[PDB]
Amino acid sequence: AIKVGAWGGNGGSAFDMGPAYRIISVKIFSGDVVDAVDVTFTYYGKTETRHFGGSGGTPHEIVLQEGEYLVGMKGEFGNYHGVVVVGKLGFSTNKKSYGPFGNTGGTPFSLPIAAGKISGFFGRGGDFIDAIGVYLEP
Amino acid sequence: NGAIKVGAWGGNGGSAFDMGPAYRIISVKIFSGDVVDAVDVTFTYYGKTETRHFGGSGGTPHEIVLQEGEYLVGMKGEFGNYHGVVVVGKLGFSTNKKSYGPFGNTGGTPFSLPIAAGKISGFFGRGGDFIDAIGVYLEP
Ligand SMILES: [Zn+2]
Repeated sequence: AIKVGAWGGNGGSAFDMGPAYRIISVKIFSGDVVDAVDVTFTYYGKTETRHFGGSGGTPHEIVLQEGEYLVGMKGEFGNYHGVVVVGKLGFSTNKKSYGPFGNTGGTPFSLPIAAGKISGFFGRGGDFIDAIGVYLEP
Repeated sequence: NGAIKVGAWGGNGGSAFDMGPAYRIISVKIFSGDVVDAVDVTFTYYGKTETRHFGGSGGTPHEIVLQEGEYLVGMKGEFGNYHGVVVVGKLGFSTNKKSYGPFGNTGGTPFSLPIAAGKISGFFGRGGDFIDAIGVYLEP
């Protein structure tokens, strides 16, 4: 299985949501900085939820359809009052293109998947979403 | 043909190239000056061992020799406007042993691909006078 990343800092303890059969929705909580993310997905028969990061920020739901896939991830990670975190996080599907969300510029990164799909998340979480990473599969 | 391709980072100018996946990247040669001109990639395809010639002519050659059991596990660089043309201006690779580059002297909007689990098995992207964009095939 393929993992790229993670982009960001080192704060907090790690997470590894593992590959899903299909991502159903990603909800991104952001303010100044990207606080957190919610991923709902099917998993070997079971509809399953995980939350990544801390509380608060305004949420924005990315809802994935039948044909709709996570095909790209762009964001900027910077240093926010003493802590290196995801300042802006954005996603794109084969149908639309979301965000990015968050108001703290920094060192950017883009991950455009020309062939394949994002199907997982592994990273590090704190009071804000410290660093995010992706499981890739075709 | 269950391929994972991520990229390409850079411009939109210039003709496309795609070396597919390989069985074994043998050696990569980056041609660079101010910018990244080019990349020569030698690899074993199926039976035979070709080398493909992507990018331009100029700059100095840079030869990343690979040992048996050394894999490309990371690519980073920057891309920017260089004489009215957006090309990759920096580029750097890192294997499970050593970490090569960066080559080229021009800076711009940066990119990074740290591979936590997996490896680089072939390039795609766009060429011309310099390399405008470079992409990459992934496999575990
Ligand atoms: Zn050549």
